[PDB]
Amino acid sequence: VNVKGNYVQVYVMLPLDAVSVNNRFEKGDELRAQLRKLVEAGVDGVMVDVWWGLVEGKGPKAYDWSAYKQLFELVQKAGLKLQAIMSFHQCGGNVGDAVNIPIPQWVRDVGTRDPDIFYTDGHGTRNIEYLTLGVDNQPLFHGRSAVQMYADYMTSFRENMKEFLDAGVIVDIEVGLGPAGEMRYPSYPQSHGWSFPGIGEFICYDKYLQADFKAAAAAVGHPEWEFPNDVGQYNDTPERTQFFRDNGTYLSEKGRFFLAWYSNNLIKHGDRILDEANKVFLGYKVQLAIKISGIHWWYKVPSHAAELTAGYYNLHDRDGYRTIARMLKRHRASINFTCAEMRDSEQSSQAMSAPEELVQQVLSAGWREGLNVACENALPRYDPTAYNTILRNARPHGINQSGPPEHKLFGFTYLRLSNQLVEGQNYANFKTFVDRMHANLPRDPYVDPMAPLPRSGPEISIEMILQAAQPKLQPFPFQEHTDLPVG
Ligand SMILES: OC[C@H]1NC[C@H](O)[C@@H](O)[C@@H]1O[C@H]1O[C@H](CO)[C@@H](O)[C@H](O)[C@H]1O
Repeated sequence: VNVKGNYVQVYVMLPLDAVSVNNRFEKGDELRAQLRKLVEAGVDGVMVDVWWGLVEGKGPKAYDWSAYKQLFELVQKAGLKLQAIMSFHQCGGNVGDAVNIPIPQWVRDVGTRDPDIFYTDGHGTRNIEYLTLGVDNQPLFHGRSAVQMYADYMTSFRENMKEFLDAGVIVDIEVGLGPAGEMRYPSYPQSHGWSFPGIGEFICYDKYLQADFKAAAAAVGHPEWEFPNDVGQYNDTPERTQFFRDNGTYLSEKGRFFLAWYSNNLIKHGDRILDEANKVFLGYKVQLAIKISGIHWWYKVPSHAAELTAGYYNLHDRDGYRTIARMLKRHRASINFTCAEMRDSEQSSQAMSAPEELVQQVLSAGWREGLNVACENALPRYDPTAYNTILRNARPHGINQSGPPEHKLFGFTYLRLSNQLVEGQNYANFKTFVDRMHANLPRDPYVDPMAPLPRSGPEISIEMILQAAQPKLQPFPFQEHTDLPVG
């Protein structure tokens, strides 16, 4: 009997403005006090947004790392590990978001003469939270492309934070690839005309993506093809549209081409930025991760409409997450997925929502491609049931008494630290959750050591990535309930 191989690391997300909207570290005493409560609970580490808009706010290459170094020093002195998100996106900007941190003003200024640097919907609405993947390789930003700006930021981060890396404080680099840091399109703009559980919209109308589609359509002998026009609008349901309805045009040749194109572009966006990240962090003992958004609504209907509009080309017979996983493989990148706290019975009937099955599909895809998989909770939860659902997903086959289980999450990150979390009943529930994730063992500061990051393997074509889509395989079997609940 040795249950050590069952331990799952638990990280906690810091507050969104751990660093102030003015790029100052102003909450040091309050955070130290909260971190003491996390250390008392046995937490392995914390996660924090490293906001592009704060650090490179002045101008190109004018990186101001002062506040972040203060924060990282505080985390180190607390004996906690650190997952750093390269947050190339806007924080907040919805009603009524308390914390609002845009991308750098000088980047946005380029959009005054070139508004097509932003993902754009079919109404022409520009989303200012992130730069279109369409401009990844366009030298529009005082001579740099978007990918070059991302690479340069990560390089400056590595150089400035080298002591924290070498000391084993920073153990994970999560590469932001879209809105909210997630590798997706902004298909569900909650403050600009989407409400849950709308199907969302395709956000591929920027002129760069239009030109790319035109070139792609021409290469297969269909210069006449255009984006689907029978797709309805953000707050529709699938049967409101000819495209997404059961037996709809999403199944057609044109529909398939478009959906492959839209989803492949996200895959290529991830691959090219991860290649850069891998070069930056080469030889450091860190995990590189991407975040996949949890689009659980409409998972139960044939079109998987909300997944499709977010950029996940996922159907009953097409595994739209295992393609992503296959692209990650060469980089030795991990999947960070959400919804690990949700039960299907917690969702409204009308949303046709299947978070449990979606989690199961994404985890199984990752594991079949040999990846490390970690999770977050999607929504704030403080109750034993939410923790017991996380536990189930953390060890789907339960505990192995003599050695490592067959499948397990590499890590779990809790959203998010606040004063509410670390007091009263919420805290008692959380501490017990951490014990159970650790298989009732104490915190192991040596757990899950990372080898020096090797260089990405050979680039593989999109055709090679897409061999992972079919045949769609059944997920690995998950226990209905955890064998090590909180109580
Ligand atoms: O962690 C990414 C996102 N996961 C799904 C949740 O429902 C989102 O709230 C979450 O995004 C939020 O937190 C991250 C991490 O701090 C931040 O980068 C996003 O901007 C924020 O919206």
